[PDB]
Amino acid sequence: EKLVQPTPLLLSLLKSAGAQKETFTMKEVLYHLGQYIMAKQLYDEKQQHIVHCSNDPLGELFGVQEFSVKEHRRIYAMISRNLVS
Ligand SMILES: CC(C)(C)C[C@@H]1N[C@@H](C(=O)Nc2ccc(C(N)=O)cc2)[C@H](c2cccc(Cl)c2F)[C@]12C(=O)Nc1cc(Cl)ccc12
Repeated sequence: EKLVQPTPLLLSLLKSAGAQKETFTMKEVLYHLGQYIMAKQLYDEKQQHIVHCSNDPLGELFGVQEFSVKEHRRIYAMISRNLVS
């Protein structure tokens, strides 16, 4: 029931992926980032479950060359870096 507010940088990525508003449930943020990841071809299905983002804006906001989509605690933390409230 908590609505979070992406920073301007993260918000721009979400909107490029099709997001329409300025605040979101965490589930919505994860959904739009999933769409962003697929749009930028950072993830290949049925391989190692790795997001490869070293050359993408996402890599900087998160701070990585890659991460596993199974590392959910880490992903929540990397998203949290990019929230206002
Ligand atoms: C990269 C794809 C697959 C397009 C989306 C990812 N699929 C979700 C996922 O967990 N995929 C997955 C795929 C395959 C297997 C397997 N074969 O064992 C296990 C897990 C993952 C996720 C869901 C819910 C909470 C979190 Cl924190 C999360 F990271 C997932 C998601 O739903 N959104 C999201 C956003 C970021 Cl930044 C990063 C990641 C996502």
